[PDB]
Amino acid sequence: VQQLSLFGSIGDDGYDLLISTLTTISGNPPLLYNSLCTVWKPNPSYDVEPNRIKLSKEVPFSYLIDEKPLNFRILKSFESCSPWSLQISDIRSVSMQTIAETIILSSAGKNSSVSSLMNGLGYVFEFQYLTIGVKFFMKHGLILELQKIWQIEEAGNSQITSGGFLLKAYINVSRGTDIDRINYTETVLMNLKKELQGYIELSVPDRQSMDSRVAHGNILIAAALEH
Amino acid sequence: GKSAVIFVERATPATLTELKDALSNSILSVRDPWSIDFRTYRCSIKNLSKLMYSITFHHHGRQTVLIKDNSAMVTTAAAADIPPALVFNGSSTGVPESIDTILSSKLSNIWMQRQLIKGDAGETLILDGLTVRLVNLFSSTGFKGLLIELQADEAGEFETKIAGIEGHLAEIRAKEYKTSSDSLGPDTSNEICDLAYQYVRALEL
Repeated sequence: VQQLSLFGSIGDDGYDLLISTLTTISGNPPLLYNSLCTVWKPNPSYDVEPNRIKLSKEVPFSYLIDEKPLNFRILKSFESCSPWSLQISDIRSVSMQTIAETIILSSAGKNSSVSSLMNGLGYVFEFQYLTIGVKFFMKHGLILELQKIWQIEEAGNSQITSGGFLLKAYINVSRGTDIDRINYTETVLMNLKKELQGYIELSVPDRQSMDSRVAHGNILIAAALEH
Repeated sequence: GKSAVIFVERATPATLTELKDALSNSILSVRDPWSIDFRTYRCSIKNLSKLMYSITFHHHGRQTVLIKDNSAMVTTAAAADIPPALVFNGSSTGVPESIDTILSSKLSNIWMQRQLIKGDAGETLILDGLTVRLVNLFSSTGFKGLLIELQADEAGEFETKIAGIEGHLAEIRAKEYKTSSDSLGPDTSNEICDLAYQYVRALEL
């Protein structure tokens, strides 16, 4: 698929406001969701001349919340393998990215852990992060994700977005869609950008940010680290 | 153990029809045509098995199992197989493609497809307590043999179901064939993985 997107952030203080505003613009409620992602790269020891592989899934919320009721406000208080989405992405007033995806449903055998399966393909673990947020469905396939992100590291977790939330606005279109449709799609994003001016600055991450080691070729992480 | 694959090398395209005929009096029902793809991939990395097998089953959509070093990974690009939760949370775009398309376009620096053998217009016969699928296997150089896939409802009746088929094989003069009812890992929980593994073993890929 082809993904067009924009990113921006706000401090914790404007969260309720942005939430209310997005509810008004879309006419819909904020839907809570989370995703755990692991990034993998070709084993450097094998020297192959970089298509990173990203594995992603949802985790039940009870694994991230402790212990009354669950909603958008919760964000303020901050052996077969399982199924995983497997993605490989590659690269203009908006961000444009091509995404190749397949779904992993299960595994079996001696080395069935998702980690062994990746080593089997010649890849090694590189980075891991967790996102928790709310999303809004808007017109024309437009999707908004207001989230906080955590890098899960061997020596402890760290909220990359501490102090605020990262906002991602995107639209997925068919690969090979007309130049006119791509243009139209970009148009919807610019319209959301204007409509949200004063509330939040929507833009595409630079290249210095896009290339920093800390981002691991990941646009979302790059955007979160930018501001 | 509820399944097995039998590959008949000493055969002609007609052995399939001869087997179906010998079985016909027991046919309760006949289902839809299906097909299957057997891909062999060779790893380019300079040592450190460099072969990986990819079985794509076409049954009301496609599923592909990857088999390497006695391990299997089940994947799909079929709409009905995508967990709805994965799409809602954005883990998936909801628009997947085949792991083979992925392998050949994004990992061709590591894995190279070297062989693709196919079975098209396979047939599916429903017998009492037994599903039997038949398909003629073809390679670049033509017909390669008959493939028989058996799936029993009850594992306890399986040996009986396989012997029955083997009996019908002797009556149509299919004298030499290889049978595989092997399990990937003697933990046997994943049927599609054992089935795919059985195709690999039966075909000696």
